[PDB]
Amino acid sequence: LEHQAVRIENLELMSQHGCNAWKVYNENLVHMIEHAQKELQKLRKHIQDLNWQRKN
Amino acid sequence: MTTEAKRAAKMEKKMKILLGGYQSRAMGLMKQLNDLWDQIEQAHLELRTF
Amino acid sequence: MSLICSISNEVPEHPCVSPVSNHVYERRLIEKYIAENGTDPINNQPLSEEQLIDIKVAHPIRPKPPSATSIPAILKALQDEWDAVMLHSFTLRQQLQTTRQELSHALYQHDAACRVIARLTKEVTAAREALA
Amino acid sequence: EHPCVSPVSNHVYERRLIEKYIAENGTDPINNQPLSEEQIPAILKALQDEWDAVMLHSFTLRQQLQTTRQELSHALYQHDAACRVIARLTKEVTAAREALATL
Amino acid sequence: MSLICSISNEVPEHPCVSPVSNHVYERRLIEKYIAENGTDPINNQPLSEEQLIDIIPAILKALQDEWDAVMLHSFTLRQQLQTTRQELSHALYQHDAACRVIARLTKEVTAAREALATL
Amino acid sequence: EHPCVSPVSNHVYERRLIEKYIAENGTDPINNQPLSEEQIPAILKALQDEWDAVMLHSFTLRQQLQTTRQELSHALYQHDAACRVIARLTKEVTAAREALATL
Repeated sequence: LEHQAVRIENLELMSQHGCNAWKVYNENLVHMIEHAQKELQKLRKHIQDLNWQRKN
Repeated sequence: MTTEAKRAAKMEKKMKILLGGYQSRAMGLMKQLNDLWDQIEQAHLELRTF
Repeated sequence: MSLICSISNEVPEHPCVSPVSNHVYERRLIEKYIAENGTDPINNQPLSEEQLIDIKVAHPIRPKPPSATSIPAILKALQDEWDAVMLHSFTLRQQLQTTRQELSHALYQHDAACRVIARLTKEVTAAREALA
Repeated sequence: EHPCVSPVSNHVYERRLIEKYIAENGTDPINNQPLSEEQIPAILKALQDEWDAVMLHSFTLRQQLQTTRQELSHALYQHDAACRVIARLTKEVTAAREALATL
Repeated sequence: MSLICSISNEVPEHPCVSPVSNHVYERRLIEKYIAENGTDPINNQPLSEEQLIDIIPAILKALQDEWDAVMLHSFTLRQQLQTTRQELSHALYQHDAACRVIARLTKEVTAAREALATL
Repeated sequence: EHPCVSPVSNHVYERRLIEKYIAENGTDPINNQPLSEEQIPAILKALQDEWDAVMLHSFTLRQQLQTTRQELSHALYQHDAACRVIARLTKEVTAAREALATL
């Protein structure tokens, strides 16, 4: 019963704040992807710059 | 407890609809993130060779 | 950066920087490493817990998801994640064991290639001597 | 971009900005100490916090229970006395009635 | 030596001592307590964190049972708190009734004394 | 006998021993700054430390794999570079034998 009490207590917070927190967290994943894509685009450019050094 | 269990299920399933949209985005983001880390890893591997 | 520890490849709970490599680390892990090894982990240079620089940035870290979770369900989900981690770590064992075989077979063929190159170099030189 | 942390404010900085501030001020932007120019787990934490909140709850309940129980404890010994007064008064009212019954 | 944290009433992993009460607290709990309360739990005097001077499945089944063991105590502490409140509400109820019966009888004693004074 | 904590050294001392040192000195026994006489989670921590050991070992495997996978891929590209060398040499031999046929 107390497990249900603690559970129902959690659901109260999760309904209001969890909606916003999901949106904030999903943004944070995008920010990880944006940083990763920037590093990828840095890296892919650098590899192709190296290839132009190789080719020349 | 059985009244609370029915309450807890109904409250969650309302919420599981609402948060489930954000959940579906999270699965897409995480799947992409591992793929992009594989792309970063493979490129940095390949750069070492070149 | 939204930090990741260099040991775990994952976001630290108690973060610290080694000045000996500028990498980010989860402090209780690398302090355990320091005690067991006495070095920086990334480049094997010497390190101490004293040299570690603390971080106090708060955590945005988020449940995954909260809607499933309860104390019995957390322990159920934690066990599954525990099994997934042990599967992951044993996969690394398997992967490392696999990379042993493929590297070794590759190395033989490249070594044997040198012996061919050597023979062909002789062949070419004899053919040039013939041209003379 | 660049990996650097102030070891006295324990805060995360981008090397362009912190070196700019240190060059002018000689000091940290977050506590103004000196700094030199060169210088599963989510589940376990949550479950720890589950334990944590219940212990704080447990103390609060202990505090509230004991507060009420102290006041209650005094009343119990007095409760038996309360019945005695009414018993005594029932005898006294009887005695007064019998004096009135006499005449 | 072994210690007990004064919030948990259980052995601290990482203990800190409030000089405002001379007694031992488990740091993560008390700082979180201070975050809402700002006060010493023992006596409600004001307190701040800096003052606090610092000092497989069978395992999870065992952990689960001990987790359940806390919850056994949790219902018990809630129910005893309700029971002591239910006792207190009743005990005041009977005390207030006892006052009203004795007021009724004091009125009886007053009337009877006046009636005997009439004689 | 009676645990008391020194705010300077953050250590827990036995009352009889720490009082004697204060009585003569008035100072901390470790480092002599001013001091006076008046001044389940274990299960989780154990499980945490088991998780700790898993990570550190797994990282060691990560570190050694990435080194060897580089070395593998390098050796593969070396092998592939050799193929280009043999490709050059095959044509060069063929042209030189053709040249000798011209006399």
